[PDB]
Amino acid sequence: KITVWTHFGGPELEWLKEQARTFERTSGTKVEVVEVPFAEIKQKFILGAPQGQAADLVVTVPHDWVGEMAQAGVLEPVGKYVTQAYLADLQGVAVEAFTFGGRLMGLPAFAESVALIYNKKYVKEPPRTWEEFLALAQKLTTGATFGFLYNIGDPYFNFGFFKAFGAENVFAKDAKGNLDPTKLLIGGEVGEKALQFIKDLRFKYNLVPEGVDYGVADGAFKDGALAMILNGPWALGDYKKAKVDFGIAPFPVPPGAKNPWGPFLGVQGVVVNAYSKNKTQAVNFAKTLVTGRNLVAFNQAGGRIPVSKSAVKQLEKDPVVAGFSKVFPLGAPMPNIPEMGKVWGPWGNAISLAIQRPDSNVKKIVEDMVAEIKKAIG
Ligand SMILES: OC[C@H]1O[C@H](O[C@H]2[C@H](O)[C@@H](O)[C@@H](O[C@H]3[C@H](O)[C@@H](O)[C@@H](O)O[C@@H]3CO)O[C@@H]2CO)[C@H](O)[C@@H](O)[C@@H]1O
Repeated sequence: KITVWTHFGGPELEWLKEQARTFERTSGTKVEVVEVPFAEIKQKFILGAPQGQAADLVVTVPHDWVGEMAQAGVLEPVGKYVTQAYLADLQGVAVEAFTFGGRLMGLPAFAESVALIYNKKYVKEPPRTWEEFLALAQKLTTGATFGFLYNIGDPYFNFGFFKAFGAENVFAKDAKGNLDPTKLLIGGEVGEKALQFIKDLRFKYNLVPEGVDYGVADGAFKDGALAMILNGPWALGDYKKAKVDFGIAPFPVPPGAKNPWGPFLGVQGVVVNAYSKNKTQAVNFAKTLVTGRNLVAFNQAGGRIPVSKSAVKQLEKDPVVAGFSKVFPLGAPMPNIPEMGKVWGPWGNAISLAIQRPDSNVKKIVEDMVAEIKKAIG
């Protein structure tokens, strides 16, 4: 028996359960699928793995976790178990996302980003500009209906606004090619302007009130009470299941931003526990999940985009794939370095402080954020 930790729900989870059943018949090895909230998995795995207390595999982890997990020694290197043919068919950025210390540390499976997802019952065609979006979102907001909602306190969801206002990524690239964790790009003027726009989404434009977290916004879109959400393809399974007719579009560039809006690109991949007492079967099962056919099936059940070149071309005309193909080129991959784990907390703390009150000193909040991150890295 091998165990799988997953953050999947809905149709995505049902796919994973089916593949687990199928592997028990084309294997004889029992697969237990264990649900774990996304925000709890990394700590559970890093701390539990070396104690014999973590699952045999995680389907899936985001690539920003790779450096920290690899340094904790908890990831099985997977390059020795895979062919060049398999590797050649993978998109370069997906390979790079799961490469650390010059080694492939998981099997890259799906690509994702946030985007403007609009319910076509309220919005027939995507707003062409910020001003058109703003006017629409305010119009469609009333007593029980919302024009626009999103996980406003979340640093990942807000990165696109940080990019618009001038952050290429989280960290500057140094000397020739490698990120320097000592040089943040999300503080200073960029950070102050991003945080003011995010404040304005509540206190000026009156779009996103107090209390709105992932579940509030996601719940609202599924229910059909919400015109527009900023969310990613992980949410599409439940939107397809609730029969919402959605479109995918880039988010408008915030007013005052010198650069276009562009989100983080995330790669989800399967990782094997370096302390698995059943690596052979764990590895074989992982490999079953990332065949072209299974990657396509997962997209159809939900919506995350295959990192298989082959599988992607196959879905070239799928609406979800075509939609995200116009969004991904605007974005930047998350860093996968260990230090990324230190940034999210103070970054998200800064945003929550900014949006808590109208009178929040954005200048000092950003200064303190930068100070807290420098301290956590050193
Ligand atoms: O907020 C900081 C956080 O940002 C990044 O996490 C994001 C994920 O990469 C992204 O996939 C998405 O996560 C959703 C799962 O895919 C979905 O299956 C389900 O579990 O809900 C998740 C959202 O609640 O969004 C998160 C951001 O919240 C980054 O990878 C993390 O390391 C970082 O901590």
